[PDB]
Amino acid sequence: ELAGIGIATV
Amino acid sequence: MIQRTPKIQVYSRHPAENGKSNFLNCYVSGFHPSDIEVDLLKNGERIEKVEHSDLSFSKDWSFYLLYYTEFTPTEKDEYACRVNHVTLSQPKIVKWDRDM
Amino acid sequence: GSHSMRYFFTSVSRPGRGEPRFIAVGYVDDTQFVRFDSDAASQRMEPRAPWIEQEGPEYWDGETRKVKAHSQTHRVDLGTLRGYYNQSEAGSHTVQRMYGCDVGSDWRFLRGYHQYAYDGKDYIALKEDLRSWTAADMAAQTTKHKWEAAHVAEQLRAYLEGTCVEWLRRYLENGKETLQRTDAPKTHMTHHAVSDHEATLRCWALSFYPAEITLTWQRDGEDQTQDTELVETRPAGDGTFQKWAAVVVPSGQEQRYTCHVQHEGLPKPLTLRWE
Repeated sequence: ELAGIGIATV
Repeated sequence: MIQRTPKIQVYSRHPAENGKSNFLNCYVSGFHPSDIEVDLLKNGERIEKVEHSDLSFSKDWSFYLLYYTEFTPTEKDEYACRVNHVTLSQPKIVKWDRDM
Repeated sequence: GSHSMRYFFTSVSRPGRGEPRFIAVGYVDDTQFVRFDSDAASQRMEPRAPWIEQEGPEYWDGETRKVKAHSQTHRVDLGTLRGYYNQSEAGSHTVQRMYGCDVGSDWRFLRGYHQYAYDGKDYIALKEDLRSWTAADMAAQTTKHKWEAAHVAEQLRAYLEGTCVEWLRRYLENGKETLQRTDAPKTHMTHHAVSDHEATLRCWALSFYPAEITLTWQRDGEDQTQDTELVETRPAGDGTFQKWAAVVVPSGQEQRYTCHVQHEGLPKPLTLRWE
């Protein structure tokens, strides 16, 4: 599964 | 900008046997940026319905792609792969060599 | 032995020629199982492995959701990074993200990873502790600052230590015939004259899985790594891999040379000889 949290803009 | 030159490999999926169906592959790896043009050629003519893998990349961030088509080899038919990329001053054509 | 799950994301800006291109792919070890392409018709995460096709609608809907959210954040990033590096609007630029987890032969967690590149160079990367960042230049320090204040490392640790490992276990089980296999290489050496006094010796490994392999030439026991041409491991297209290594040697000396092959599916490392 892909991450649902923690993928943030730079 | 970083630029990395594609490494081009043309080869069959299984050991080639004249008259027996097979797959012709052109693998391009180690390249950057991603914009690239790859054609499989039969006697210098572009083969339509070549399929390709989805853009992925290595630990070093360089990209790779597999182009492929089903084919049956013969004694006279010459196969190649033609690649263009910003790092090449003209398209590079790699001939399929069945006796490597 | 060991397994991994890794997701790969590429966004490419294309000023005047549309919104950025976004491609995502998921792998278990060397087996692709999902893709998303922003330019395809479906606008859906799609199966690329037979064994993933079992997953139900909640799955595909969820994974389409999240993948598009990844895409829209990378689209923002392209604009941001232009600002950080004072670059022009006219140039095409590339953002890359990869994250995932490795488990050992007992399917226990070894480590997690989450790394990001801008224009083909490291940008920022989560350290092995899963609590701190390695920022590879001054702009990336700005990102580090914002991600520290936003507690992003803690969110990723939770996914990487838990969810990632749980689903990787699920997939390994569901795809077990494809994924929990070893296909040992089929090996041989070819010999061709290049002239009157030199021959090319090429050591082949074929039909193997997984892709990790070592091919090496020795002359009288000594590694020839400086004079060896080693091609990149390449897909056959059927789930297996191929590789070769070649040296050009003086005619009459073939018997000094041996090829050595190392792969997980070999009961022992192999030595091929010209005698």
